[PDB]
Amino acid sequence: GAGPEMVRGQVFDVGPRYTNLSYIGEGAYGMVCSAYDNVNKVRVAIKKISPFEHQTYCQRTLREIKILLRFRHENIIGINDIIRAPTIEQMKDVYIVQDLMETDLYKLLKTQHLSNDHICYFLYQILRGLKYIHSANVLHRDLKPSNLLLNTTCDLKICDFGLARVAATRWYRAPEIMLYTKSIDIWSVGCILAEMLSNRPIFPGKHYLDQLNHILGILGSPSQEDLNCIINLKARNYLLSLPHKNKVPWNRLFPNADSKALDLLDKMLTFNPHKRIEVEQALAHPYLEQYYDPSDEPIAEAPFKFDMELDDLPKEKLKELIFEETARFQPG
Ligand SMILES: Fc1cccc(-c2cnoc2-c2c[nH]c3ncc(-c4ccncc4)cc23)c1F
Repeated sequence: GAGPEMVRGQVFDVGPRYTNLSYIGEGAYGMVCSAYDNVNKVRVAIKKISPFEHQTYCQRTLREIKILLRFRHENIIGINDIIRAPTIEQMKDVYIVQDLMETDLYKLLKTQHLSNDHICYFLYQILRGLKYIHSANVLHRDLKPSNLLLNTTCDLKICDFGLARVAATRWYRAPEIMLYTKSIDIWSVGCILAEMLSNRPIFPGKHYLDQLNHILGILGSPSQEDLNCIINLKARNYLLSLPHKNKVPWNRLFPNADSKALDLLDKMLTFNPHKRIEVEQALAHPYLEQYYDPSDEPIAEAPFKFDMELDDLPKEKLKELIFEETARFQPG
């Protein structure tokens, strides 16, 4: 008996099945480690989640588990296993086990220059994965390079469905969020495409006002139609108080980019969410012609829906629902 496993002064109780732990990353209420699975004889990714002190954290944990266990797609991360305590009174943490990928798009863009063919293939896989998510009437709401996992052969998977809802990181947030619909994910994909083209975030604001200023600095001052929606009074009056800003052509920001990539980028980074390109039209765009294949782009059989009103349930009821949902991965 070795006792419970530990990583950087905190318990990571995944043994005896998962051993030889190595720290990967950390979040506000969760740590990610790689581990050796002695059953499948392969290294896996394990996320420790400690959400029971807050109702919102419990909601996100339950939403992610239910969505990922239901979803089955090549470009979406699956859940292989879930570890938690034998009794609800002892359950203070939840460990989700997933495939261990090589890296993420955040790390790849920090150290590698991407060829147009690699940008095209990654964009294709993101939209193919998004086509499946959106067909299930689910919004990811937090697409960004760190949520895009890559294997050695350049295959891509979308992860982190904690903020997903039935129909976030500031730099990839759609202007209407700051001013939610399926179109908010297309914006985020637009921001990721622009980042793949230059290895730099296109709208790197320090705060929400600086974010809007970064967006207007490239798209130009918004029109009357762009602003007239169910917009926040302060945000509207602020945008109206700003001096005129000229639109910066895409070929001026990305002078060495493929003209087809910039035409698609234009349609994804449209201020008005109603005029923004939808996932099926984006896949069919001439930029993705080499990879577009509607015969091999699966969709969800039916739209996703939660049986209960998760927002209204007390954290103690959500703790019970998490215990019940994770019971199928327990022995017996
Ligand atoms: F729910 C889970 C369960 C296990 C891990 C995660 C998670 C959260 N953020 O990335 C991951 C990863 C899942 N599989 C992975 N494989 C590799 C990497 C990784 C990232 C950066 N450098 C190297 C490896 C991350 C993950 C997760 F969301």
